[PDB]
Amino acid sequence: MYQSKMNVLNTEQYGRAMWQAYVNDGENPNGNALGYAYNWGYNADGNPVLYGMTLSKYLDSKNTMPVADTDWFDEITRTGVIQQYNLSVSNGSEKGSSFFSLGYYKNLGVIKDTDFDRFSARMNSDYKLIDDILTIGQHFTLNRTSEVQAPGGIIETALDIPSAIPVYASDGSWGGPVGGWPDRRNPRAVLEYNKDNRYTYWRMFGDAYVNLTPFKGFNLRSTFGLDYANKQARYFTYPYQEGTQTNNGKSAVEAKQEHWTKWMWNAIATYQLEVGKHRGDVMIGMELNREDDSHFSGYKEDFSILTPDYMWPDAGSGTAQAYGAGEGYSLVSFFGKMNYSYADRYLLSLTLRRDGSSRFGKNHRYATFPSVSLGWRITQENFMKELTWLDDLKLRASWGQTGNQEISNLARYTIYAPNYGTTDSFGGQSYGTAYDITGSNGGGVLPSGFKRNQIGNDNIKWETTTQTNVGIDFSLFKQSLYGSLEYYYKKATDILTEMAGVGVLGEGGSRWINSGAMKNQGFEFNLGYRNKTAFGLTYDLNGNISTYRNEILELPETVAANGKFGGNGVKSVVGHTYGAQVGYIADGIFKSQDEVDNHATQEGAAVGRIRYRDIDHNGVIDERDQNWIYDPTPSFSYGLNIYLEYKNFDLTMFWQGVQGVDIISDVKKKSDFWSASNVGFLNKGTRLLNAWSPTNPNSDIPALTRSDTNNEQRVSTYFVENGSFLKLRNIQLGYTVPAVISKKMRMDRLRFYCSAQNLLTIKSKNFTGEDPENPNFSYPIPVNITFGLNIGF
Amino acid sequence: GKSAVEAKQEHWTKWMWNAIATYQLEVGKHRGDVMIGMELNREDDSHFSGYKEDFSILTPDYMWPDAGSGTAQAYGAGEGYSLVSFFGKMNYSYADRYL
Amino acid sequence: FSLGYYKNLGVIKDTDFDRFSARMNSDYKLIDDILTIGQHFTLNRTSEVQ
Amino acid sequence: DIESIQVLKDAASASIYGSRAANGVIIITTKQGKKGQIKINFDASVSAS
Amino acid sequence: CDDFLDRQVPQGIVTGDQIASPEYVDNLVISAYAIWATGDDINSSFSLWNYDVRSDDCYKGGSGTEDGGVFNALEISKGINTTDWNINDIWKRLYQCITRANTALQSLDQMDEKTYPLKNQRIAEMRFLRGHAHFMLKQLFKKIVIVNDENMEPDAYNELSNTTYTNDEQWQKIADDFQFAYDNLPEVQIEKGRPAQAAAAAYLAKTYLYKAYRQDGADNALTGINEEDLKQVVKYTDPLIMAKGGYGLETDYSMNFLPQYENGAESVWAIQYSINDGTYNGNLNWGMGLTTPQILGCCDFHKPSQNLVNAFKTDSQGKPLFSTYDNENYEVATDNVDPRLFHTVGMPGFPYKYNEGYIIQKNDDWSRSKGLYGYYVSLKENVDPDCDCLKKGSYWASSLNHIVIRYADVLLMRAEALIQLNDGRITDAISLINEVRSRAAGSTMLIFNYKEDYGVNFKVTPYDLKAYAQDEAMKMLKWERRVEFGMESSRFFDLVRWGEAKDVINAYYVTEASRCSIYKNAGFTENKNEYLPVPFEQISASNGNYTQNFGWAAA
Repeated sequence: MYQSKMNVLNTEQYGRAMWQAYVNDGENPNGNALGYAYNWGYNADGNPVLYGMTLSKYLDSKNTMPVADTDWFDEITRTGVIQQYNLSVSNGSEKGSSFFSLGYYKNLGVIKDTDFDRFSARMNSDYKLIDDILTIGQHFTLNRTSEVQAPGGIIETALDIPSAIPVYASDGSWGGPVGGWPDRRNPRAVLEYNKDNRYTYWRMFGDAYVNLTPFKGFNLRSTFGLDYANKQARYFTYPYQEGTQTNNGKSAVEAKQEHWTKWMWNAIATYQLEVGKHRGDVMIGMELNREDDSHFSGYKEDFSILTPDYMWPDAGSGTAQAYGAGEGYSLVSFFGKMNYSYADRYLLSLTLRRDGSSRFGKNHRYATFPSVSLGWRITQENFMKELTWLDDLKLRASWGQTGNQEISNLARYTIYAPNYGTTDSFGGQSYGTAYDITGSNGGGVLPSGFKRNQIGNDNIKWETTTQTNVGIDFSLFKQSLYGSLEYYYKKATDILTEMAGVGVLGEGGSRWINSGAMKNQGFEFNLGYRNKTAFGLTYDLNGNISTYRNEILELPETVAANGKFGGNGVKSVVGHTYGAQVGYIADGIFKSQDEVDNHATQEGAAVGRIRYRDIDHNGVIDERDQNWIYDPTPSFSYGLNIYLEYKNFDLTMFWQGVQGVDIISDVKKKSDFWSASNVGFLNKGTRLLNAWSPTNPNSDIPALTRSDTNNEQRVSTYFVENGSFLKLRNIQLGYTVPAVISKKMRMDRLRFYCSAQNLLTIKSKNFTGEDPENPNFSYPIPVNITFGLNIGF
Repeated sequence: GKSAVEAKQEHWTKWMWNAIATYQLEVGKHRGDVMIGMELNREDDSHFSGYKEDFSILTPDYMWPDAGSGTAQAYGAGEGYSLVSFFGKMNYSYADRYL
Repeated sequence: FSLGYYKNLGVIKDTDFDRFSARMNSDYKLIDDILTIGQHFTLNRTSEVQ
Repeated sequence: DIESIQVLKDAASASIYGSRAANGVIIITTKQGKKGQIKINFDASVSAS
Repeated sequence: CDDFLDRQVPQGIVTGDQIASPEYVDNLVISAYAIWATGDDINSSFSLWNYDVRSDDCYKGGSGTEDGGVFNALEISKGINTTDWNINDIWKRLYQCITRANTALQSLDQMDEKTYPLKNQRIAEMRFLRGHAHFMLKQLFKKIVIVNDENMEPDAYNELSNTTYTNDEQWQKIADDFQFAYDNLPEVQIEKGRPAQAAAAAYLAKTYLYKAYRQDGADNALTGINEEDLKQVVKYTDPLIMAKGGYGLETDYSMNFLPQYENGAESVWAIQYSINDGTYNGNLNWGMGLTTPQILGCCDFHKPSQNLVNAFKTDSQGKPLFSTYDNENYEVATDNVDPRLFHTVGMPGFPYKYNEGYIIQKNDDWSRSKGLYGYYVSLKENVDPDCDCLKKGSYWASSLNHIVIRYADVLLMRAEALIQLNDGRITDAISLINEVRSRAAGSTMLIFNYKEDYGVNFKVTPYDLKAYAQDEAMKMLKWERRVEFGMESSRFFDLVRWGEAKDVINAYYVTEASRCSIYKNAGFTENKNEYLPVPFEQISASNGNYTQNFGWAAA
C-alpha cells in the first residue's frame, strides 16, 4: 500500500489559490482564461476577501473536456500484491554434498502497471575422491527475471496535472489539458501506454573448481567462474493525444537485445602448518577476468494495428533505424597472503597484489598494493586473567592500499564517432555529422563524418585508496555482552576523474585524468545484549551506530568550477563534503514596505517576498551573496534489532535511523509558491493555501505571486530541510507449532508468521514533505503487510 | 564499393508437462502393466535483425551498426505451436509364453 | 556431473567449430521410496564459422 | 554422456510417443550414479585431418 | 598480465589521432556546417530570435511571463542575473560551432594543395563559419574571446581572455576571417549551402558596418564614427562583386520566406534545413519550434508588437508616418499600408501564410496568452499548414531555409555607410532605398485581392531623388530597415549599433504598455543593458581572466 502521499490542491482549492495570486499582484482574478469566475470584494481594512466561486462545466469552448476534481495520485496508485515461494533440498554423504532450490517472486508495485518477478534454480555439489585429497565441486544458479518499469517523471507529472483535468474526455479518450491549461500529460495514460515495455532477463551464474591436497597442509585449487546475462525487450511507442498533449500520430517499436558475458579464472596455492605454539597460513595465486558486452536493436516506425501483437519490426511501413556496439575489458592479478598467529594471542597478516588492467597502456598497466594487519588477543595474556567478567578482548590495527580502475573501457583513447545522427535527441542538439551539403533538402543519404567524443591520455594509471583502521572486539559476562568498535582513515589518491574540457576546447574535450583526492574517516560501533529470563522470555538485542566525515581534498581546476561534485559551479567543493551545495541565505520574508527599503538592494523585492541575506555587506543582493548551505552527511546513523521468544512465539523489530541530515526539497518549490516553476498554472502543493498576506500575517510561506520577480527559485536555504528520521523497517510475529505436534506430521519445524515492513516513520516537525527518505519524485516507499509460513522435513 | 553489417538474433522456447500413472500386478503366472496420462506442449520461436550501410574503416570491431552512415532496414517474425493429448498402454504374458 | 570441450578446424581454410558443455543429473528418494525428486540439466555453447 | 540409445523403428511400438512419430523416434538417455561407486574418468584426444 | 588488458578497444568511434587523416578532412568540413542546423534548440536558435524580444518589434509570447522567465527578464530589462541559464547557454553553443570550424581547419592546414586543390577554398569556408559565430557572439556579448588558433592545444584555452584585444581589434579579428574568405572563396558555389565569394563580401561589410560605430571608451556609448571602416562597407557591397555571384532582389518580397523559392537570387547565404534526409525527424529548423501559433497546439512565441504593426502605416503619398505612426492603431479601412506588413505579421481576420482556409482570430485557437501578448503571429519563419516541408517532432518545425544575409541587407547596408560618409554619394543611398522600397510596393502577388476581400489600401512610393541632409537621410534608411527586416532578429542589434537603445526602447516601453501589460515595470539601463552580461560561470571559471561588461556588479 502506498503510504506517504503528497497533499496537492483540488479543483476548488486551485481556484482559491489562483484568486489570491491574482489579487495579491493586483490583477483582475476574473481574467484567468480558465473556467473560474469570482465574487469578491474588500474588507473593512481594505485587503481583498473572496466571497463565492463558480466553475464552468467544460475546459474548452467546444465542450470536449469536462471539468473534474480528480485525485491523480489515487488514480495512478493501487494496492500492490507480493508473492513468494521457495523450495530447497540438501543431501550430505561421506563422499560429497548436494543442494537444489527453486524460487519465485512476483511483485505488483503500488504504481499501476509496474511489476517484477523472478524464477530461480540453483544446484551446488561437490565430490571427494581418492583420499579426500582430490576434490571437485560446482556452484550454479539460473535466473529469469522480467519487469515493466515506471516511466521517467510520473510522480512529477501527477504532482503537476490539475484536478480540473478529467481522467477521461467526453468521447471516452484519455483526458488532457485544453484552453489555458498547462503543458502537462495525463499520468494515468502514460503508465498505460508503457505497460507493455517489459524486459526479460536471463542470468546464469556459477563456477566449477578442482582442489588437490598432495600432502598435509598443502592445497592447490583452480576455479573457473561464469557470469552471463542477456536482456531482451520491445519498447513500444503508441500515438497519444491528451487535449493539446500530442505526439502527432507517431507509432514505433524498438526490439532491443543485450548480452553481458563475464568469466573468471584463478589458481591458488596455500600452505598450512601448526608448530606447537606457532600457527601460519601462506597463500599465493593468480587470477584472470574478462568481460565482453554487446547490444543492438532494430527500430521501426508506423503501424496499422496498435497492439504488441502487431508491433513487430517486420510490420512497420515507415522509417527504420539500427543501433548497437560492443565493449569489454580484461584484468590480470597476482597475489599472495600470509597469516601468522603466535600462541593464539598475537596475530600478523600480510597481503600483496600486483594488478593489471586492459583499461591502461602498458607503460602503466600494473600497480602494486600491499596490506598489513595486526592482532592482540589481550585476554589470553596471563595478567588479564584476574577479570572473570571479561571473556575476550582483542585489539587490532591495519594499514593497506587497494587499486581502483572502474572507468570507461575507452578511457585511454581519443574517440571519433561517425554519429550520423540516427538517435532520439530532445530539442535538437543531436550533434550529428550528416549535412545536406548540396542544398537538396534531403530525401536520401547525406554525406557525414566524425565528431570527437573524448581526448585521450597516454598515462592514466591506477587510482589508489589507502585505509588505516583500528578497532576492538569485546565479550563480557560470559558471552552475553558482545560487540566491536571501528575507527578508520580512508584516502583515495590519484583519483581517476572524467574531467571536463575547458570551454574554448569545444566538442568532446573531456579526458580521464589521475587528478583528485578524497578522505573518509569515521567510527563504527556494534553492541548486542542477549539473555534468557526466568518466566519464559528470551530477549536478544543487537544494535549499531556509526558516523563519518567526507572531504574532497584536491580536484582538477575545471571540475572545481564545474560543480560536478559540489558547489553549484559558483564555488569550488575542495575542502567540503562530496555533494555539498552553495546557495543564497533566505532570511525570512519582507513583512512591511519598511523592511524592503532598509534591506540591501534586491531586484524583485517587495512586501511578501523572500529577504535574501547580504553576505558580503555591499548593500546589494547579487550573485556574490551565496555560501555553503547544504551537506548530505548525517551526524550519525543507527540500527537496532529487538528479538523475543516467549511460549513458542517470536517477535522481531528492526529500527533504523539517520540523524542530522540535510535534504534538498524540490517539492517545496511546488508547495510554497504559485510561480516557482517554469510554466504557469501547474498544480500546486496544498501548503500554499497558508501563504502570507495582509489577511494572514502569521506565515513563513511567501505571498502568492504570478511572476518570480524575486527569483525565489534560486538555490537557497529555503529548500534545505531536516531529513532526519527513524523508521520501523520491519516487525514480525511468529508462532511455531510445538515439536511433538508437528513431528508427528513428520515436520522438524512448522511455523507461521506475520509481518509489516516500513510500517512507521518518525521525522522532524521542520520537514514539510511526506517521506524524509524519499522527499521528492522517486518511486514511493510502500507499507507492506505480509503473511507466510515455514515447513521443513 | 559497398559496406554493410547485419546483426541477426533468433530465439526458441519449448516446455512440456505430463502426468502418467502406472499400475503393476503379478498373480498366478500373469503380469500386467496399465498406464494412463496426458501431455502438454508449447513452442514460441522468434527472430529479428538489423542492417546498416556505407562504413568507413573496414575491421570486424569498427563495423557495429552505430558507426555507419547509409540506409538501414529491420526484420523480424514470430511463430507458435501447441499440443494436448492422452495416451495409454497395456501388457500381458499369462504364461511367460504369450506376450 | 560432466564437462567437455571439442575443437575442430576444418580442412577447408578459415572454417571451424568448437563446443563447450556441462551436465548435472541427480535424484533423491525420501520416505521408503514414496517420494522421489530428480533433475537433468545441460548447457552448451557452440561457435561455428560457416 | 550417453547411457543407451533405443531406436524405435516401428509404428506399433512408437505409436505411444505421439502423432509426430511417423518417421520413427530415437530415444536417448543419459548417465546416472550407480550404487556405492565414486568413479571418475578423464578422456582426451589430439587428432589431425 | 598484458595482452589481456589491450584486447578490447573502442567500438564505433574515430580516435583523436585518426581524425586528422585526409580521408576525413571533408567529413569535418560538412560537420562544421551541420552544427548550424543541429546545434541550436528551442531557446537558442542561431536565428537569435529569442533575444530580439528585447526589440520594439515583438514580444516573447508563450503561456505567460514565466514561460521562459529569463527571456521575459530580457524583454523588460529587469531581473537579469549573470547566472541566468540562457545567457550561459547561448555563449556555450556558439563556441561549440567554433569548435567544428577549428577542428576542420586544424586538419585542413596540414593538407597538401597539389593533391587537394580546393585546400584554400575549404579553409576559406571554415573561416567564414568561424567568423559567423564570432560575429554573433560579438553582437550578443560585446566582450568576447577570440578563438582563432586552430592549432591551439586544449589546455591553452584556459589562459584565453575576452580582453586580449581591444573592442575595435576584436571586431577586426572577425573582419580578418571574412576577408580571407572573400580572397579565397569561388565566385559561384554549385553546392548552394557553401558560401560564395559575394557572401564573404557581404558579411565582411556587415562586420565593418558594426565596427564603425565605435565604442572605444569603457562603457557602451558612441565615441565617434570611423570612416576608414565605412569605406570598406562600400568596397565589399560593390554591385560589381554581387553581380559576379548573381545575387539580387526577388521580384516579390514574399519569396525570401517561402519553401518553393529556397536559394533564390536574394538568399546570399542560408542555413540549409532539410526534410526526408535520413535523420530521426529531419534537419528541420527546430530553433523556431516555439513560434508556431496555437493552430498547431503550441507554443505562440515570437509574436510581433503593435509597434511594428503600426510601422507599416504610410501617409497619403506612400511614405512612412515618421512622427505619428504609433498614436493610433492600424485601421485597415482608412489607413494606407505597406505590403510588407502582410508578409511579416499574420493579423486577426487575415490569412495565415497566404491561406484563406486558415483565418486568424482573437482566439483560444491562435494565441495562447488570453490576450496578454496580443493576437499577432510571426509570418516570416512559419509556413502554410498544408506544406510538405512541415513535420511535428517534439515541436512543429519546417525545412524553410534561414537566410543569414538577404541581398536587401546588402543594399541597405551600402545605403547606410554612404549616408554616414557625408560625401556626395547620398543620392546613391536614396537610390538604394528606392530599390528596396519599390520592390516592396509591388510585392502584391499572393495578396493581390486584399483590396476587394478585406479593404486594404496598399500605398508605397520611392523617395524623390533630392539633395537630402544626412540627418533626414538616416531617418529614411532606418525606416526602411524597420519595414524590410521586421521580426528577423536584428532590430535590437541595429539599435545598439546606433547607440539609440535606451532612448528608443525605454520610449517603446511607455508607448506599448497600453497594449502589452508586461512592459508596466520595464526599464532599460543605458551603459548596461546593450549587451547580455558575460555568463557568471564563464567569468568564475576564468580565474579573473574574463572581464564582465560595464554596468554589472562585482559578483
